[PDB]
Amino acid sequence: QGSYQEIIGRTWIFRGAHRGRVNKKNIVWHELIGLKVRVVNSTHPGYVGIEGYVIDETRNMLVIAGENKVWKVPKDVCIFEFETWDGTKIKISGEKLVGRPEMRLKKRWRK
Amino acid sequence: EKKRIAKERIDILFSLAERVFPYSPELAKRYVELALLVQQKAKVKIPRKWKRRYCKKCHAFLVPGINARVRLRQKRMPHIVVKCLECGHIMRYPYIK
Ligand SMILES: [Zn+2]
Repeated sequence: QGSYQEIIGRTWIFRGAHRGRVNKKNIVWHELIGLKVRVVNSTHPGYVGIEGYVIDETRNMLVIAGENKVWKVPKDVCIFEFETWDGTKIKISGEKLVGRPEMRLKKRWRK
Repeated sequence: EKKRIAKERIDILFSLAERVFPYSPELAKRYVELALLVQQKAKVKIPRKWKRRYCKKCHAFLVPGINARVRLRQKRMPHIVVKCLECGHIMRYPYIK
């Protein structure tokens, strides 16, 4: 019924497609789509401590993919640790890019 | 610095949406929304050809033969026919060499 269960694992197209320079100042200011991250601390007995390949990013969701399953964890329900394209670990609260990926690409509210 | 991340950001989801749409209509459609703001919000490259697989009527990722249709015929100024199968919209695009 959902694409997730269909696009699970093809991290391949997320590989030979996702190579933007990953960086904190570039993590919440980037397109969450293929960047690799893990759910270290969350409020969900079934998503804490797990690692997946990011896929979805909307006003109410942030998805990661691994094996034959997906990482369903909103941005405000957990902390995402995406790895820097420089082999550097990024520690950022999914709350910064909470729902609005634009806010970062378009900077804070316009006023 | 913001235009800069947009260059890399836009190009990434852009390639993703293309590779997945084939493999994932929704995702590509999802990023498409993300790529949309990135382009205008971040003030990056202006869309031109993607109109071949994009819809300015309902916004999406269409591919001729799958969820898109394109037809071109000559005989006094050739004209291309493009239309969204999602939001059945009739569009045209002349041909200039
Ligand atoms: Zn359309």
